[PDB]
Amino acid sequence: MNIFEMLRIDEGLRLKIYKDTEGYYTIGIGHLLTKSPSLNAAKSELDKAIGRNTNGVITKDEAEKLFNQDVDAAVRGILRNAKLKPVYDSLDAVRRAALINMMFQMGETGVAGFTNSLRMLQQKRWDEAAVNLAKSRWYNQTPNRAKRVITTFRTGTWDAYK
Ligand SMILES: [Cl-]
Ligand SMILES: [Cl-]
Repeated sequence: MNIFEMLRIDEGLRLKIYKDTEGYYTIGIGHLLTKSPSLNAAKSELDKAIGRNTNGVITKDEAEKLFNQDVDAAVRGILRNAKLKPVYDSLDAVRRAALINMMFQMGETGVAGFTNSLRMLQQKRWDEAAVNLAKSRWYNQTPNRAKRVITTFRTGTWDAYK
């Protein structure tokens, strides 16, 4: 197991524009297009991303390509952040993947608000962090996924993905 397989499981794969759990236009493997309620705006963003007139539909290869870029950007987003980097650096390889998944799902900003849980993760207080992470809109809104990530932080293994 790895980051890619992990998120592929969490986000699925769709080749046609769709609305995510928050109702935003997305495509591929959790690739957010826009927070705009406009579909045309979504189509436009999609075409811009792909480099062609897609008409709201892409190929598997294209999805994969967005996905690789998005994973890469997430990691970089972490590394570029002064508050995130240190956390990320203190962790083992499995736990890091947990951190990248949250980052992918929620962006720098969302991740930002877990300051307290982050401190705990940094101190290696596993069970406490798991408890703190659970006290969040994030857990209340996407419980099954949240549970998978949380277990991952808690145990340092991939058991929730097996
Ligand atoms: Cl893009
Ligand atoms: Cl969920």
